[PDB]
Amino acid sequence: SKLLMIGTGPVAIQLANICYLKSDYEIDMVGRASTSEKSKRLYQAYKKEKQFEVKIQNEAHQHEGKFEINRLYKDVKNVKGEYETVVMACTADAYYDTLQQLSLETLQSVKHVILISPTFGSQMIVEQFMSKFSQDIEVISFSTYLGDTRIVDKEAPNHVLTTGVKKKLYMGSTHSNSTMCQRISALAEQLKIQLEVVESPLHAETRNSSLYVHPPLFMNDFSLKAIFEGTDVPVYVYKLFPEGPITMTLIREMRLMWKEMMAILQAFRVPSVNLLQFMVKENYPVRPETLDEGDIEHFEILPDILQEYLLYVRYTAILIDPFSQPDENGHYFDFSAVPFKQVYKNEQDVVQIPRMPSEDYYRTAMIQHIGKMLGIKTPMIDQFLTRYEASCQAYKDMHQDQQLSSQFNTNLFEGDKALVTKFLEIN
Amino acid sequence: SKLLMIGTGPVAIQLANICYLKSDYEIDMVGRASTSEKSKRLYQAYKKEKQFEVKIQNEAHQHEGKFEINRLYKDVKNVKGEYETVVMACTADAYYDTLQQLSLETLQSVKHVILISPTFGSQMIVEQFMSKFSQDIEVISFSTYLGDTRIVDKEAPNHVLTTGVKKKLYMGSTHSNSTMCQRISALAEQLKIQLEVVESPLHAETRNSSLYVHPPLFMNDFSLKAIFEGTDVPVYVYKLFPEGPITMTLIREMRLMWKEMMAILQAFRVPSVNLLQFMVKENYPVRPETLDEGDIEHFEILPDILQEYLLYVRYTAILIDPFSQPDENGHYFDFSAVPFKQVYKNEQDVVQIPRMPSEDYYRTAMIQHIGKMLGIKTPMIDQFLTRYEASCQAYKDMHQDQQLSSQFNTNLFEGDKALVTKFLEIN
Repeated sequence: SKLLMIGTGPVAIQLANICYLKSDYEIDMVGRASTSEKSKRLYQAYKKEKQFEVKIQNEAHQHEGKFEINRLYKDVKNVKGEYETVVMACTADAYYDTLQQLSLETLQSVKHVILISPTFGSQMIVEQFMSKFSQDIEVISFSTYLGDTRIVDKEAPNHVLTTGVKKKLYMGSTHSNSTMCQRISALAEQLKIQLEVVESPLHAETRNSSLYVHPPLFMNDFSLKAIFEGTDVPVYVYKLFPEGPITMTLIREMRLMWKEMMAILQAFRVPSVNLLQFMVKENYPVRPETLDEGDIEHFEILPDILQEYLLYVRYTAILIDPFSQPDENGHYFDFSAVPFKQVYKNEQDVVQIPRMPSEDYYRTAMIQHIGKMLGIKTPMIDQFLTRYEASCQAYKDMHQDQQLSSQFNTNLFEGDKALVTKFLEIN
Repeated sequence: SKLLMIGTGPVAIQLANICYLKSDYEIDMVGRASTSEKSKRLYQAYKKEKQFEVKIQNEAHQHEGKFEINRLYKDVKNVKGEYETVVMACTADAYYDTLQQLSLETLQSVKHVILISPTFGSQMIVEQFMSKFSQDIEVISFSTYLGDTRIVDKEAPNHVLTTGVKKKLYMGSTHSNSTMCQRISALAEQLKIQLEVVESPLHAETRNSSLYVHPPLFMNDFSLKAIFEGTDVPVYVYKLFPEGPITMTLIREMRLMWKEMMAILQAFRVPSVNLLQFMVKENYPVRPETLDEGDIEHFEILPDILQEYLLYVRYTAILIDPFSQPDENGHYFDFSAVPFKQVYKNEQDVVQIPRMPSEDYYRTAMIQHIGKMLGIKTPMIDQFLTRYEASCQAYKDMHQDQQLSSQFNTNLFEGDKALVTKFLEIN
C-alpha cells in the first residue's frame, strides 16, 4: 500500500510524520525542486540528513518525531507507479495543474484523494478530473489544515515546528462513513484534535472563516495599494482606518459576500455559516461584556445593520488580545499589528504576489464561476475580482522593465472552471 | 457701573481680563478663600503681585494680558453694595448656594446674570430665584466656556494659560436681542470666536455634548469602580473594554439618554440635537472614509441600531488622533488614554469626588427632576443616578474611618429642585 504526498513544505512534513507513525503506507513525497529554490533547498536538506523532523512547543500532542520516507521525488513529472492514496498538501490552486502531470498508470491506481487546504469547490474540481481514470474515486476535503507549522531555520527546511493546533476541524467525503473516514476519525482522537465529520466535502470546505473575510480585507483599494504599491508609513491588516482597512464600508462588503455565499450554499442544501459565532467560538474569543450571547447565537436572524455592527465590534475587540496580561500602564498585547506582505522578487528576480490575496483571487474566482453556473448573482464577489485585476494590470503598466509571474495574467484557471462546469452539468 | 465676578479660578480670570479690556465695568471678584486652600492661594497670590495675567499659546487671540481688578473679596458673605451685572464663573451646582448668600441690597440691584458653564435648567433655577428681588432680570446662558484655561504653576494661580478655543459657542437670553446680547456678539467678533445667538438660554444649554455623553461614560459599573475603588491596572475613559468602558452596552445607554433628553426638549419646543453631527463637526473630526456624510446629516432619522453603530464607530475612530503625524511604525498619537480621576483627600483630609462624575450627578439629577415635572419618563437617567448613589453609599460603609464631603450625602439640591418646580408651575 503506497501513499503519494504532494508538497514538501512544513504542512506536508507534519502530515508525512503522521502517516509514518500511524499508518501502514509506504510514503513517497514530491515537490518542485526542479523549478523552485525552496523545494531545491528541501531536497538538498533531506538528501543530506536523510530524515525529516517535527517538533512541538505546547506539549500534549503526538505530532513530534524524526522520520524518513521511501522516496522523495524532485518533480511531479518523475512520479512512477501505483498509489492508492494521494494527499494534496499544496495550495488549492495547484490541485489540477499537479494532478494533470501524473502518468496514466499512476492516475488509474488512485482510490482516495485527500485535500488538506481546499477552497470551496476544490473537491468538485478534483473528483471531476479523477473520474476520467477511476470509476469510484473517494475525495476527502478538510475545512483547513490542523494548525500552524513553520520552518524555524530556512537552511534546515526538513526541520519544522508545529506551534498551534486548531480547536475544531471538519471533514467530509464523497464516500460517506468510508473506512478511510473512520481511520481519520480514530486518528484525530489519538492526536487530541476534535474532528466533526460532515456529510459532504463541500460542506467541510465552507467551514473556513478565511473564505468569507480574506476577500473583504485584502481586495479593497486600501489593502491592494499597501500590497502592490506600498505606503508612506506601515499599515496593518486588522486595524481601523487610517492604520488599516477596517471601516463600516469594509464590514458591509464582508456581510454582502457572506450572504452571497449563503445563497450558493442554500442551492447545494449546505447548512449556512453563523459567521460571528464561528469567529467568536472557534477562532478567537472576546470578553463576555463585549458581545451579547443571544446576538451571537441568533446572528443569522438579525437585521442587516445589526449584523454589520456586531462584525465591526468583533474586530475592534481584538485590536488587542483582551485575555493577555496587561502592562503596568494598562496596555495589552498589540494583537492586530499584522503587516501586509507586499509584492516581491524571486531568486530568479521574478515579481510574485503574496499568498494573500493571490490565493483569495483563485478562491473568489471559483466561487464566482460556481455562482455564475447556478444563476446566482454575486455583485460583491464581482467587484472584489475587478479590483484585484485592475491592480495587476496597473502593476504591469507601471513596471514594464520587470519580470512578472503568471499570477499577473489574464484568464487564469480555465482548466479549473471547465471542470466545475462539467461537474455541475452532470450533477 | 459695577460687575461682580463669582469665581477665582482660571475661567474667572480669563473672563475678568475680557471685561477689563473690552468693557467699562468696575470689576470685583469673589472666591471662597475663607474655606478653600485653593481660593486662599489665589487670594494670597493676587494680594502679593496685585495683578492677574492671561497668556495664550496659538496666537491670533486677543485674550492675553496683565490686569488688575477693583476689589477681590475673600468670601461671598463679604460682598457689599450694588452690581448691575453678575457673571457666574463657578460650577453650575453652586449657582443657588452662592447667590442666596448675597445681601438683599446686592440682589435687588442686579439687572443681568451671565451663566458661563450652565447645565440644562440652570437659567430656570437662577431666574426663578432672582425674580424675588428684581422685576425684569436678564439671564444669559452660554453652551460652554469659550475654551481651555489652566494654571501652569500652582504657586502662581493668578497666572493662567488659555490653550484652546472652541470652534462655536451658543448664547441665549431671557431678554431677546437685548443690548447686553448685542455687546457680547460684538465682543465675540473681536475675539474671533464664532457665536450663534439662540432664542432661549435653555436652548443654548442643550448645545453641550458633555451633557449627553458624560453620564453614560462615567455612571456605569466599570467607570464607577475605577473612580471609587480603583483598578489593578490603569484603565482609560475613552477606550474599549477591557481597557475602558466603551461597549455596545454603553453606547445603547448613550442613545437612550439622548432620546430621553430629546423628549424633554420637544416639550419646551427646543430643536433637537444631532448628536453625531455635533461630535463630528464641532468637537473632533474623523477621516472621510470613517463615516458617510449622509448618515451624519440624517442621524436623527436613522434606525436605533444604526444610530448606535455610528456612535460606536465614532468613538473607535478617535482611539487615536487620525490627523496626527504617524510614527515611523504607523502608530498615531494615543488620543484616548485619558485616566479617570479617582476619589481623593483634601488639604483638610476630607474625601472628595472628582468633577466627573460629581458634576454629572447634579446635571443628571436636574434633568431627572425636570423630566418628572413634565410627566416624561427617564428610565435611563434613573439608572444613572441609582448607580452613582449606590457607589456613594458603598464608599460610606467601606470607609467609616474617613472624613467625607457633602458630595456623598443623600437628598442633595433640594433648593435647586424647588426652584425649577416653581419655575415650571408658573411657566
